[PDB]
Formats: sequence, structure tokens, C-alpha cells
Amino acid sequence: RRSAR
Amino acid sequence: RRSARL
Amino acid sequence: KSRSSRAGLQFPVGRVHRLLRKGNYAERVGAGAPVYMAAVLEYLTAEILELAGNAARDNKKTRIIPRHLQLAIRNDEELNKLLGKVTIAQGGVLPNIQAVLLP
Amino acid sequence: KSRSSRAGLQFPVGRVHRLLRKGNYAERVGAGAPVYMAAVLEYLTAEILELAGNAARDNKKTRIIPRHLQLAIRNDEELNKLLGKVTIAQGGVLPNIQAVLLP
Amino acid sequence: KPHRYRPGTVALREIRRYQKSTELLIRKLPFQRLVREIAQDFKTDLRFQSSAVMALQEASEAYLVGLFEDTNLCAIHAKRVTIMPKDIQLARRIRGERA
Amino acid sequence: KPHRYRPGTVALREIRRYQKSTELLIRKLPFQRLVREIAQDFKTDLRFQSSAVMALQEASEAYLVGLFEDTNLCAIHAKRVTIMPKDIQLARRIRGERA
Amino acid sequence: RSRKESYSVYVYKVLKQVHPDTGISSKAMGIMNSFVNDIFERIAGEASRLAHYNKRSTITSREIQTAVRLLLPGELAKHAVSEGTKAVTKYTS
Amino acid sequence: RSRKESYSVYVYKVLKQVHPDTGISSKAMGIMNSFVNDIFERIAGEASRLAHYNKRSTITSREIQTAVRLLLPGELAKHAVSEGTKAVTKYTS
Amino acid sequence: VLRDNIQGITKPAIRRLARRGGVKRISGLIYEETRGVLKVFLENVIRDAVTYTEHAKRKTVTAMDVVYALKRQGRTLYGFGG
Amino acid sequence: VLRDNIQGITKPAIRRLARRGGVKRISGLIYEETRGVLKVFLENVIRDAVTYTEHAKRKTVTAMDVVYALKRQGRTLYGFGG
DNA sequence: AAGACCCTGGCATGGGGAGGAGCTGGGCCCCCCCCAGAAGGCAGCACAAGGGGAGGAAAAGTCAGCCTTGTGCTCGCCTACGGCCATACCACCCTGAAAGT
DNA sequence: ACTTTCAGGGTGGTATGGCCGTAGGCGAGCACAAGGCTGACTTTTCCTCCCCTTGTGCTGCCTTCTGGGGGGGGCCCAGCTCCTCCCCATGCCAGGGTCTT
Repeated sequence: RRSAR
Repeated sequence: RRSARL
Repeated sequence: KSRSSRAGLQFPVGRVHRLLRKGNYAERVGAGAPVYMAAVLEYLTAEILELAGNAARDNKKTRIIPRHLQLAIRNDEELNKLLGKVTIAQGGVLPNIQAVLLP
Repeated sequence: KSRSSRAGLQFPVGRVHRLLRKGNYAERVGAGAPVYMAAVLEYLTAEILELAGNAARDNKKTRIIPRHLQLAIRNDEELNKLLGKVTIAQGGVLPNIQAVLLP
Repeated sequence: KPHRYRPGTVALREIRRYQKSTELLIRKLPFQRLVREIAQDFKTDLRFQSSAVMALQEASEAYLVGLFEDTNLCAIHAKRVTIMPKDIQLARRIRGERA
Repeated sequence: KPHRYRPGTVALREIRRYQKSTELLIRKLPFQRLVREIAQDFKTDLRFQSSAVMALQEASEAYLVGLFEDTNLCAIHAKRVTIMPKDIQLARRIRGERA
Repeated sequence: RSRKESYSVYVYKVLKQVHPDTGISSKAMGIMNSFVNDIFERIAGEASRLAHYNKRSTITSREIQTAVRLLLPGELAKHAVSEGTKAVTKYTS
Repeated sequence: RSRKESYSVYVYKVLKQVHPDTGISSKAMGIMNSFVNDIFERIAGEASRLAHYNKRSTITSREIQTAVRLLLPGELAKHAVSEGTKAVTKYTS
Repeated sequence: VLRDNIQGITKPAIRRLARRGGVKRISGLIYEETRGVLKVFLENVIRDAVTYTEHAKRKTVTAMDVVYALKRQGRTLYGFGG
Repeated sequence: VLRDNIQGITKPAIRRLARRGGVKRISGLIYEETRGVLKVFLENVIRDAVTYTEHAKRKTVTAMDVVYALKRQGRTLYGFGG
């Protein structure tokens, strides 16, 4: 669900 | 007039 | 709605503000300072937790242990620089052997 | 008299008290806290100045330059340990050469 | 005679085994006795939390492992595989523990 | 033919001369140009105090002198007097700069 | 004895966001708590010095943002600043 | 009208105490200023942390004494502690 | 606990520490060097931990005293609080 | 244009820095290595010094920004203000 | 699951910082000239590096012994908590003098 | 050398910290076992250290041209200071939701 890089 | 440890 | 809900965070915006005021870092603490700090702390924690969870899946495990946290930190050069002087208790070392020592 | 002279020092006990209060170290500062700190700061200064002044006399000089401070600091193992990560501008280095160096 | 491994293969096996694990490599009771023997020179009749001794042991072991990695680098530098006391001394000197 | 010094004694002469002195060993204008060029990559149209560039030069030269001391130690370890890039790399790696 | 409070509740919430089916042990959770405390003291301590340099009696989001830039290396600072700026914008709105 | 803060007068007095016939340069004197400002910040920061750990709201000569013990190595701390207690005893008496 | 407790850091214990560090061959004079290095490190940390404890007018060296002593050494340790 | 000024750290200048460090013999590949080391060090301090400068909304890098950037980097410089 | 208490809301308030105007200071840019030093080159030689070989000191295996560690119990000293109360520190008014330009 | 901004003193208040008393909980100590880990002995083999030889790369000396460094002058953009005042953060009372046992 959560990821940035 | 002010000396310290050796 | 709690202050964390307004900022969209899952971290204690209110408690961080109490920590900022209690720590006498300054005479006064702005309104947006706890929101900025809580967002940074949550982002950093989520960054490690995603990396540590990936290590556990690589080690075919369903639970994070301090060894998994150590693998995530040392593998990522950005977190490795941030935590260069940090010791993780029961974390072990990165498995690495010098090539010249191998047969 | 003055607070400095009552304690028998030469450093400003009154000036130290303001810096401790203004610097945001604690909500209150005791009566003896600035007096104790001024005594320590004066002692550390007198130790370096005595060692640096001896360096000028041995180097047949009469006025202390930044080179003399560096020679005194690095020659004393206690002062060197205290100021290990400290750079003295225009201090040069201690003249030392390895044993395997000399033919 | 029984089968005997050539030297070095068992060393590599031990390297892999102890780099794959996270256990404490020093016996807890001797280390605790050493910690209490050192501390008694500062204050007599001290008491130690269990977590205090455990933290001391973890810190010491991490420090020693890092120092041994630096010593291994110094050994490889001199075209060697055997780590010698001078390698430890050089690693400590560059690290600042001896300047 | 005129007298020619044996290779090496001029090195000790220069070592003594440059360890006795405390002057900056890099020309000021090239270093100032370098500092202005590096800082251009961060923010454009910057300005530098004279003491700012002086402080940068003092810090850089002290750092380089210390690094060369460590590199010389690494060279002596490997039974050599000529310092090589691998010596610099080992000194930096033990210092923790390479990470 | 008094009760002790830490970030355990919030770390569990963040972990559930990234990995729904992964748990965290007791010893790992203690390390995560020590990590949050360490970074908080680093950022606040840098922002305290940063505000004192400018003769400022207030710590604002500008002080935190610059403290983040000074401490976080590389792309860690870039993404943290954007997350921090986005959160403050949503908070005021 | 902004003031300039320095310990130049007091370093001069201390220097005349130890070395009556020796002066100090302008650059060397600015080094002594940074040294006093550096050590003041170290002891004050250590005393601040000691008071915070024990949940104390005040900084006392006992916090300063322990900060001196933690920072100054070897015989430096023994003589610095002795000098400080001698001054405090004189100050109260 | 009176003396000669450094020998409790036995030769096999040091060998296991070196193996974790990737060391293949270990000299016979290393073990004495490793014991002295460990003792110096422990003395530095314990002197700071006991100093913290004596300040709080206590007799039990807490785990936080060790954590605070290490942070002073520049050797931050996670997992024991903070 | 303001490019390739790192060659202004000439071979004789690096030899002087090496001579103050006690070096006698210097390999030919050292000069490229020393230039790469210096650029990394300068990039680190200048990045933090500028960060302090833009925080105060200033345009001139003061001597005190450099001191602050160095001190936070780990190296403390005496003689430029405190 | 319960509830202790800390976080949020609302309002009154003193103060901090942000815009505006103004002055001025040194950072930058230019120009000229000098001579100290860097760059290129050549001769010489000394040092890094490969190859070879002896020996001795680590490693690996075997086996006997011991002291670590897990479990269980006792004692009692220390530490966090709570209440009472001294008292030392902060803020304000007032007066007076000291070192920095 | 003058001053004016900071150094020093006295008083009210009160919030912080010391002293006593307490209860429990953790730390030190003692049995017991059993066995997993340690210490010593032998063999050897493989790594280290020494020697030799050489070719390449470094040093040292010379020559010459370039550019760093010093002087002298001019601009103007940027940095510091003062007034104002407006808005944000703090403190206190009241309520109610949360997160720790």
C-alpha cells in the first residue's frame, strides 16, 4: 500500500 | 604568580 | 478530529508537540513544527519497515526480528549513512567475505 | 566587590551566568553553577597559556602566535585528547618523522 | 586415517556460520565477571542490572567485530591472510583510538 | 657535471621545511576559484566572505595533511615508502569516509 | 509504579500500512522505538542550534525543514521534506 | 548598537598571571576565544543532559562537576574539579 | 570476582569474534592483543556509566547508564531504551 | 567558463601537502586521487555552509557558516569565531 | 476491558517577527606589472614487484575434563512513590560602574 | 577617554528540591547437574619472510614562460538598524477522548 522510492 | 602541575 | 488525522499522519502530532515544548529546544514552538517533525518521523519509520519486511520475506519469515532491521539498514546506503554510528542489538553483521581470501 | 573577585577568579562570573541562563540549558541555574564553570574555564585557559608561553620561550620568541598554541596542545596528551577533533588555524603540524624514514 | 579437510575450508565454513548468526559469541558469566571486576576499581559495592551487563556485552562484541574487520583490511593490504598484532595497532591508530 | 643530490635527501629537506612552517600550501586564487565553482552547483549568484574562503582553505589543508599522515602509515605497513592510491583508499575506508 | 509510553502503537499502525501480513517481535519493536527517539533528538537538537544562530526564540517548520536537510543524506532528505511539507499543508487547510 | 562578546580581557589577565612578560597575537587570541566558547558549550550541554536525565529543572555546581568529570580526561578533570570546588567554597564563604 | 577475569575471554571466544569479522587466519599473539583492546574499551564505557550512576545518588548501574555512556562515546546502541 | 578549476590544485601543491604529512615518495597516480578526495570534502562542507546561508535568507557565505558546517561535520576550526 | 489523564477547544494577552525605509560596507570587478613558480624534458637510479625456497607456526582432529547455564529458593537492600516543608531562584525596582570603540 | 548598558543588591513569591516513611521488587548468593564447550597434544601443510633480479617509474636539475599576488580605484548590491503593528504562541479553565495496564 505504502511506497515512495 | 600562577603555576600549575608539572 | 485529532491533530494527526488532520495532517494525515499515523504518528502522535500532539505528543511530539508536548515533547518539543518539554525539551526546551526553544522558548516557543510553532504550530507547524510538530506536524513537520511527525511526518518526517513517520516517513523514516515507514521507509525502514518496508525494507525490513522485505528482508523477512526474502528470509521466508513472517515476523520482523532485529536481524531483519540490520539487513535493511546496512543494505540501503542512504539509511547506512544516517545510522553509521548506530549499533543494533542482536543484529549481527552483513554476510560478506573478501574475494582475495576465497580459493 | 564583584562576583568574580568574591570567588577569587579572573573570568567573569556574572557574564557566565547570563550565558547559562540565555542558552536554554535548563529552566533554572543555581547560584554556584556560574562560579564553578568560571573556575574551570579559567583553569583550562591558564593551562594552555602556560604551555603555549613556554613554547615561545623555547623557540626564543616573546609573543604567542597560533603555532605555539598548537605545539602546546598536541604535545600534552591530556590536552590533545580533549581537543582531538579540533583544528588550529595557522597551527601547522608537530614536527615528527617515522623511524623507518631515516636511512 | 579419517578424512581431514584442507586448512582454510573449515575457516571459510566458520566465517559463513558466524556471519549468518546473531548470537553472542562470548560466554555470559566470564564477561559479567570481567565487567564487575573492572567496575569495582571505580566504586565499591556496585550493583548491575541484567540489561546493563547485556548492553555492555553487545556493545563490546560489536566493537570487536568492527575492529576485526578493519584489521582484516590492514592484513590484506600487506599481502597477507594472517592477521597480526601490528594490523590491529594500525587499524586503531587510523581510527583515532591511538592517533 | 654539477653536483646532484642523491634521490631522497631532498625529500627529508622538504619534509623538515614544510613541517617547520605553517603557511598555506595551496595557491589562494586557484582554491578560491575551485570553491566558487563547487558552490555554484548548489546555489547560483552566491557571495563569499574572504574569511569564509580562508576557513575553507584552512580546513581543507589540515584535512589533507592528516589524510596524508594516515596514508603514509598505510604505506609503511605494506613495507613501502611510495604512497599509492590504494593506501589513500585504505586510510579513508578505515576512517569511515567511504561507508 | 508509573506507566511508560513510547511509539509502539504508531509503529504497529505504520507496519500494517506497508506489510499487512508481517508482524514485529518485542526486541525489534524496542529498536524501532530507540530509532524514533534518536532521530527526534537529532532533528530537534539541530533545529534548536539553527534557531539560536539566527537569534530566534521560536522553532518553526522552517527550522525543522532545514534540520532535515542538514541531517538526512541524499534522497532521504528530498522525500522527507516533501512528506513534511505536504503534511503541514494538509494540516493548515 | 550591537555588542561584541569576547574573553579577551580575561585571557589577558590570565596570561599576565602565568607569563608576566609574554604577549599574545591577534590571531592567537582569537583562538583562545574559540576555545573558551567551545569548552563552555561542551560543559553546559553536558550539564543540561545530566539535569534532563534525572528530571531536574535546575543546573547546579554538581551538574557542572559531573560534566567536567565526563569531558575532561585524566588529571585534567581532577585539577579542574579541585579548582572549581575551591572557588565555590570561597564564593559562599 | 577479584582478578584474572580477563582470561574469561578465552581463545575460542576471540576466534568466533574474528570469524564474524571475516578473518581467515589468526596469529597467536592476536588473542593477548584482543584482550587488552577489549579491556580498554570496557574501562572507558564503565567509567562513564558509573559516573552517571553516582550523579543520580544510586548504587545500581542501570541499562540507561550504559546506553548514555555509549552515546557519549559516539557508539549509539539501540534496543535497550533511549 | 568556471569549469575544471580542480586542476588549480597542481602537482607541486599536493607534494607540499604530502611533504607536511611526512611522505617521501609519491606515486604518479596520487595527484588524481588527492583531487578526487578534496572535491568530495569540499562538496560536503560547502553543501552544509550554503544550507545555513539560505536558512538566514542571506546571499553571502559568512565565515561562521563554514565553521558551523565544519563543526556539524565533525571537525572544529579555531580562529574564525565562536 | 476500564478509566487516568492529557489533548483539544475557547478566550485574553503580551511579544516577536515581518514589511518598509534608510545607510553604508565590503565583495566584486577591472587594470597593470612583476617575478616566483609551475610545466615540460632529460638523465639516472632506486624501489616496487615477481619468482623461488625454507621453516615454523597456525589449523585440524582427537580426547579428557570442567565450569556454564538452566532451575529453584532465600534474603534483604535499594528505589520509586507520597507527603511536609524549607529555601533558593526568578522577576522587578533601584542604583552604580566598566571596557569598547 | 565616556558612557550607557550591563553589574550588583534587596524584596516578594512560589515552585523545586530535600528529608522522612514505606512497600515491594529486583539484585546477590547458594545448591545441583549434565553436558556442551574448553584446553592440551600431534601432524602437517601452507603461509610468511628472506633473498635476488630487474625494469619501470620516480626524483633531481634546468629552462622558460605563465599566472598568482600585490597596488590602486569604482559600484552597487546586500546586510544591518529602527518603527510599526499584526498575528501567532502561551496560559488557564473546562470537557472528553485515548491508550496503557
